[PDB]
Amino acid sequence: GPLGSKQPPSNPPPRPPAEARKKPS
Amino acid sequence: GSDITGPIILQTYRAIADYEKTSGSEMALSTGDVVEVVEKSESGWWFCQMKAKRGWIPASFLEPLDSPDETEDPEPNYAGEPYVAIKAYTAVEGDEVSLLEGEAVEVIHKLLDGWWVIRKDDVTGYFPSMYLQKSGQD
Repeated sequence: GPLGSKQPPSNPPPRPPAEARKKPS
Repeated sequence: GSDITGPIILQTYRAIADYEKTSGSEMALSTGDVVEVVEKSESGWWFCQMKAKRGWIPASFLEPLDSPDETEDPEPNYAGEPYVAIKAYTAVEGDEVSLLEGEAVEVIHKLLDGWWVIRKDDVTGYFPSMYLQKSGQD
């Protein structure tokens, strides 16, 4: 039932993981 | 399992954290798994299809598996553009900001990780991209 486009969640995504920030690489 | 390059033009990404949905939507993410993005936005929420089902996953938590694009590459300019808070939210962390329904602010950087950087009254912080809309220039 195409009514437009894929709507986004009503709640933002959780902040990035510490391992990702502390170690960008 | 792996054919020659050609008809394969998808956005492959690899996760690095265990994210188990959040609300009545999105999708489950297990460290080490790969997602073939089907659709993407700026709200910070990405649409990707897995060997089983698809849904919405956190770009921030995600980590390019080999996608030549490597996600959009914006430019953190202190100039930024004015944005007006379109949602009510109170800072819960030092990094995040605090705004109400109508409290304008000046963006300092816009990323795909959703939570954008917003400087309200000379206070740069973190605030969801969607939680606010654009309202600058002419």
